[PDB]
Amino acid sequence: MVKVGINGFGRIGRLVLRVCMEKGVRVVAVNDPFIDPEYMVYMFKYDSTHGRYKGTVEHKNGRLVVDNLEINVFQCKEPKEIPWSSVGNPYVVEATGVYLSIEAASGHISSGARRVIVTAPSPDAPMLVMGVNEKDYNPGSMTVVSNASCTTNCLAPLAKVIHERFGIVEGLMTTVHAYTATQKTVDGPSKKDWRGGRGAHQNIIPSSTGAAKAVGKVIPELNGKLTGMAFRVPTPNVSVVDLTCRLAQPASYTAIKEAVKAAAKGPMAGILAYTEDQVVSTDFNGDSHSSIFDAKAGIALNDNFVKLVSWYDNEYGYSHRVVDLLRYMFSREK
Amino acid sequence: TIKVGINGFGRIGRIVFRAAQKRSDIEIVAINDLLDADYMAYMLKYDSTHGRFDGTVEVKDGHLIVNGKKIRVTAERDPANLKWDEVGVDVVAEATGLFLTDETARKHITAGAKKVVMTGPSKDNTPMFVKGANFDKYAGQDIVSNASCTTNCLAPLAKVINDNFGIIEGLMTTVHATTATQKTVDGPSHKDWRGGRGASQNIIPSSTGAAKAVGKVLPELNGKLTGMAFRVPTPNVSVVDLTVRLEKAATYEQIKAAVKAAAEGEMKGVLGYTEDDVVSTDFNGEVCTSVFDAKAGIALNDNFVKLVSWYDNETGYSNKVLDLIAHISK
Amino acid sequence: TIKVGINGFGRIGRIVFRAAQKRSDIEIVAINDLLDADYMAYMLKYDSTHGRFDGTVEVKDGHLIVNGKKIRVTAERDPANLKWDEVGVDVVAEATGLFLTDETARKHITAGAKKVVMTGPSKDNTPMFVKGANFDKYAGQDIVSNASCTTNCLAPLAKVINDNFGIIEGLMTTVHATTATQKTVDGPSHKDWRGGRGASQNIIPSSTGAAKAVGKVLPELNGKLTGMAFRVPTPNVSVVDLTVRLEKAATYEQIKAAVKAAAEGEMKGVLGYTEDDVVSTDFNGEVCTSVFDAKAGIALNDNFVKLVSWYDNETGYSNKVLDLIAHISK
Amino acid sequence: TIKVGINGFGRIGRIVFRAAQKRSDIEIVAINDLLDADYMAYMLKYDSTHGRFDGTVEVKDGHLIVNGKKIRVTAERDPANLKWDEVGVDVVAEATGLFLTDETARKHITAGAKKVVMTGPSKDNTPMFVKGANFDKYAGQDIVSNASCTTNCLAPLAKVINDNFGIIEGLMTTVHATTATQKTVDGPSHKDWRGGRGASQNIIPSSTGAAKAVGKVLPELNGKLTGMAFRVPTPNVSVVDLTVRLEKAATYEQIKAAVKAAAEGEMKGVLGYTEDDVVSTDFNGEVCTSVFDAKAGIALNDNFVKLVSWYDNETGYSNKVLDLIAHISK
Ligand SMILES: NC(=O)c1ccc[n+]([C@@H]2O[C@H](COP(=O)([O-])OP(=O)(O)OC[C@H]3O[C@@H](n4cnc5c(N)ncnc54)[C@H](O)[C@@H]3O)[C@@H](O)[C@H]2O)c1
Ligand SMILES: NC(=O)c1ccc[n+]([C@@H]2O[C@H](COP(=O)([O-])OP(=O)(O)OC[C@H]3O[C@@H](n4cnc5c(N)ncnc54)[C@H](O)[C@@H]3O)[C@@H](O)[C@H]2O)c1
Ligand SMILES: NC(=O)c1ccc[n+]([C@@H]2O[C@H](COP(=O)([O-])OP(=O)(O)OC[C@H]3O[C@@H](n4cnc5c(N)ncnc54)[C@H](O)[C@@H]3O)[C@@H](O)[C@H]2O)c1
Ligand SMILES: NC(=O)c1ccc[n+]([C@@H]2O[C@H](COP(=O)([O-])OP(=O)(O)OC[C@H]3O[C@@H](n4cnc5c(N)ncnc54)[C@H](O)[C@@H]3O)[C@@H](O)[C@H]2O)c1
Ligand SMILES: O=P(O)(O)OC[C@@H](O)CO
Repeated sequence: MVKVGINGFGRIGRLVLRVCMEKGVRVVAVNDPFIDPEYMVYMFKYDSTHGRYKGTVEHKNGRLVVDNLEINVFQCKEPKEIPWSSVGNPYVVEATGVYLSIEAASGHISSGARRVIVTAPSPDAPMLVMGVNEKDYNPGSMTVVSNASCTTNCLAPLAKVIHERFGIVEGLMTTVHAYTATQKTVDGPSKKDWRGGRGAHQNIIPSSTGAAKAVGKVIPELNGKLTGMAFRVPTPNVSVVDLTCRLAQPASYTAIKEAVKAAAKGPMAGILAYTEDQVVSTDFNGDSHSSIFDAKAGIALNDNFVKLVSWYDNEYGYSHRVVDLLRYMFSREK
Repeated sequence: TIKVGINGFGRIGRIVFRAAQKRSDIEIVAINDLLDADYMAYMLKYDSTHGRFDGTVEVKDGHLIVNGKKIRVTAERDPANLKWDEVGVDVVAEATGLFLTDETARKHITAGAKKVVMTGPSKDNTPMFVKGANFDKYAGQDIVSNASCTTNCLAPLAKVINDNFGIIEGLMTTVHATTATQKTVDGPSHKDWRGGRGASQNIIPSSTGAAKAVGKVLPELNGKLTGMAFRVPTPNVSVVDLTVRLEKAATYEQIKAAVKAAAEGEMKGVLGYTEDDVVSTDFNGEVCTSVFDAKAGIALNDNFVKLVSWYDNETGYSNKVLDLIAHISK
Repeated sequence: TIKVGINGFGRIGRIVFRAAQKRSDIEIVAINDLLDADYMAYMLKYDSTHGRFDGTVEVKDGHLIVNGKKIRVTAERDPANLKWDEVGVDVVAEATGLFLTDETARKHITAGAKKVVMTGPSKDNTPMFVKGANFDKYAGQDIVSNASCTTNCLAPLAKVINDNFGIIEGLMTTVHATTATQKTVDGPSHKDWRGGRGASQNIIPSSTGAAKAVGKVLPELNGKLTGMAFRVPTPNVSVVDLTVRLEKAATYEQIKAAVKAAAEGEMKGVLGYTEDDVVSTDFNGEVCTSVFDAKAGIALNDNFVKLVSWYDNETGYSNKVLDLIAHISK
Repeated sequence: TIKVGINGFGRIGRIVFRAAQKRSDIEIVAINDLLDADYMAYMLKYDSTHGRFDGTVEVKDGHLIVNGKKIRVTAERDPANLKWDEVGVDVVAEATGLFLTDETARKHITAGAKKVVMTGPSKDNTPMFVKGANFDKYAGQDIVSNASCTTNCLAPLAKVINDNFGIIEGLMTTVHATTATQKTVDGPSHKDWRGGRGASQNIIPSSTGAAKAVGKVLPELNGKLTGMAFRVPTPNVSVVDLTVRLEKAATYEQIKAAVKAAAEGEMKGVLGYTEDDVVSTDFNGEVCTSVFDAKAGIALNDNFVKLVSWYDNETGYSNKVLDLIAHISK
């Protein structure tokens, strides 16, 4: 009986609502000052990437009505003004990308929210990647948490399995990443990231991440041993991490393959997946896992120097984990 | 030589800039956007569609140096504050998309400019001019509009067909390249819901005034043409598909000859003609606002025909903005 | 159930197969292609456009097993060497693109099958059937064709509009997804020079018979429609743009009324109707062979209108191929 | 003047051809593909990636005329029947992808030519040459290979990195543009299953011996590098992402200094160096086969670093093919 409020009805927020419909998690309210009820219906009902919503979506008396379940629509600019109290004090999924600090996301707590999940890296909020460190959650001290990035949720479960089994002495990551809402259709203005304003569809665009450093936070033994970068490419969704690492203990590519399979089948089922098929990016469009290991795409130079490849639906896998984490948070209420 | 200020250094602003370098009558003295000089230098130097800038570009003391000429860079959100007189600007190319009425465009004159050319359809009765149609009906007005890219493609073709065969009626579709108003992934477009959907994933229906607007530049065709657009996943170059009922019977050879003679004759530089097996990238960098595609079109009979014309929505339109600037300053 | 065999496991063959599994009247028993059993399994399981196969697929021994059922895998270049009877096939879905004449298609009949449906327009006198247009004119012929994806879209709409208002004349444009016949970068296409040009990079003008072929399946419209295509960089879903002159005056509201009545009535599941702000990806997986877009269209007057209808060139056609199989074997 | 004959007029053959126009030391005196000469002209004239051909092309008596220069056109499937000597061809550029062994390529020498340059990595022990790596090692062999576009990016970079700091080991990824071998929609590729998946829709893992092959043109790096590829939906320009362990510790700025020294001196024209915020389209037309991207790279520490370098897989490679032809004639 968790109740969720969603702040920001974008890619993550709309797809979070979808995974919640799919799991019977009650979303009580959505706040977005730039999308009204009528327009929420249209954006939720039709999706270019994930298809039409399978179910019904209407608007009634200023409410979003999804599969006959009424959802309140708010239109407030500031978290502290949103009537979370009027809809039963839910946990808020903070999906705007604008309130990322503990101080910023706490506005939701002022206005009646019980918990906040920031759906992105936070400068100060605790990161919690399911399968890796969700047990670090302290309900007694943390009312605002971060579910990290999509890339971090792909790298971390993989990086955990490999470090525990073989030891990562050092690693350099590249994620070849789909384009997102922050990019532009044709060359345009992006003051804080000049490359990221260049037309998304025409270009391979070198881009920054702190995803590999962030893994050092959620797995503290990997602190200072991973970094990386990104290339944004002309695909609408689904990304892939390319992890190049030195192992402490020598490991054949068969030993590595067996370790990952192990984790996938046992302790990281639903989070880490394993394939040996001749897959491509669209094969994980709509995939719920945080990280799908691609056994055949990788290459070893020797038993201590390997390049590992894992897939992730940066939208839908990441939404699934937001819903996983808030269910996990709710289970821990004292 | 005519001194020009650009307001809005976007796709049109930046391509107008490049084209002005290839002319001697016009010099860009000033540029306004909400961007630093070094960022402007970057956006000028490199273009995903039209390649690297042919020439030199540098920043010095917070101003551009383009082919050795100092361009003033300002960052005013309000056009009235632009001090165009301090740079002695004659005409402002108003290409922000935000100031398309007399009321708003006139702030440039308040700010020291003589005249203003809007790089889009005007949202009031501000007069519109399309080269090949009505440039010569320019009657000294201080604020004008160069219409849309699509009108500039359609008007010249329409005029040639009407003058020779008489358009009883016509409907038009443009299959249009993606632009800056579209979104990379499904996002908000509260003024045009379809236009918020992922540009690169979709064929997206869109409204356009372009065909009615032909009635404004060619009054004889008033009430006789309308249409619509489909935006598609291409970054530049668009195409008009005109379905017309002809008053006078015309073979497709006769229609071809009409356009070809207009192309080489009174509409040279505006209207183009080809019989080659062309696709859209073949007109990337094209200066003509309308290039008739002979092989692509198709007639049902001598009085009902589908005509196709290519246009580079960026380059062609931008050249004609400079043409319109040069005309109103004659 | 009707035992079907598939020749050519390309785009249509594979979508036909997937759609076949949802049907109780039809069972696919064998597929023939130039493909290993393991490779056919791979191609069926994973799909860039339509997602993962909903069902189980295995190669045991083997031996393609789908949803528990054994499928016979052959790699015969010559259709005459297929022995369709040896697995008990009644109808063969001919979907290679290479056997679109009675001569060639009839090799399946000598290889033991009873009838043949071509999944593409017949290149000889072979009769064509389109559902909602002329399925009921089937007179027991043993080799037929299902027309093209584009004809399956336009004919249904054409008939509704002809039946109610009468088409004097129409010109048609299909704005169309890219297909397997196109190239990833500029490559050889000697029978169609434009079609060799970079599929992802270009708006490519393309010639189509589909508007004239409407005359074959609706003889009352012979010589009244022609048209053409623009291929564009989208991997699935196309749209028809029908400009028509009407005998009887008709408001857009009356056009809508008629399209909707037919969609809910005699053309249910063939002809669809929407008033939403739809784009192309919204009809990915669409079963309806023609989905009318009320808001996309436009009228100049009550006798001259532009009508817009969507179709999933892959999915809808594959569904109607299966309908043609069901119908010819009643 | 070295006379050359291009066998295979695909992407490389055509861009090699355009690159030879700007050279004095080389004439393209003949072409062989499987295309009529007029079709060959059309493909030369218009290019989706590189714009319209700079100059005139005509067809008379089944021979291309390019800037007043006659070119012999043939269509011999078998390189044995090519009569290279009836045009005086000194060297033939083998650009079909089919004849990447001595035995197969040697047919050109049998058909009259003196030496051959394969425009791909050899499938046998035909020696490979990469400018800025091992051109000086050439020993007069009548048949050679310019390796691949990726080795042409990787090897010059790796030489400088190894020469200054010592590569213990390195793993490489190339994020690579769509090529001719790929498919526009999910199609057959029994050689390479991932490679048949729709190129516009997917990131496609792909294998390459480009990194291994560096250890052939740089024997000191033999056994020390390997890698792989991801194909992405861009029509041209690729990038190497090399992760190396270094023997000598070096700061990222030290590595920058080293590459910039080489790009300005020893490796001028082969290896380039930028510090601008560049993207793939900024290198459409780049002649340098490796352009270091200073800001893209990243160091974990002094001894472990990810390095980035761009290459126009079409243009840079085509240019060094002419450099290889030139060199072996000296
Ligand atoms: N897209 C991905 O692949 C993905 C994956 C993981 C994490 N994230 C993170 O999730 C966050 C949102 O990303 P997205 O892709 O959904 O972005 P988006 O642009 O699609 O959506 C942002 C939404 O927030 C709304 N909004 C803006 N200001 C608001 C405010 N003041 N109050 C309420 N709503 C407001 C907008 O209307 C918009 O719909 C970001 O921090 C991003 O980094 C995105
Ligand atoms: N791109 C085309 O194919 C095309 C063709 C014909 C007409 N147009 C018209 O030209 C106009 C601009 O279009 P565009 O494609 O260049 O869009 P764009 O987004 O590339 O250009 C808009 C520019 O204006 C700037 N801007 C925004 N507010 C400003 C302010 N108040 N002051 C100064 N600068 C500001 C932005 O930073 C941006 O650089 C529009 O009216 C459009 O309809 C475009
Ligand atoms: N895809 C569409 O949008 C669409 C729509 C309507 C009609 N069609 C028609 O469907 C037919 C097939 O088109 P497609 O789009 O599926 O193309 P496709 O390339 O995907 O299909 C062709 C298939 O046939 C196989 N094949 C080739 N030669 C063969 C041989 N002789 N024996 C057995 N198999 C062989 C190939 O391996 C390939 O898998 C064509 O006639 C086309 O006109 C296609
Ligand atoms: N495309 C690149 O960026 C790139 C870069 C470096 C090297 N290469 C290599 O160069 C070679 C060709 O590459 P491409 O991209 O130009 O491929 P392509 O498909 O564009 O070129 C092949 C051409 O050869 C012709 N051909 C086929 N069989 C022939 C025969 N029997 N006789 C004469 N002509 C024949 C075809 O008509 C076609 O135009 C390949 O080995 C490729 O790996 C390609
Ligand atoms: O660039 P944004 O929009 O934050 O996308 C979030 C995530 O996909 C990686 O950063």
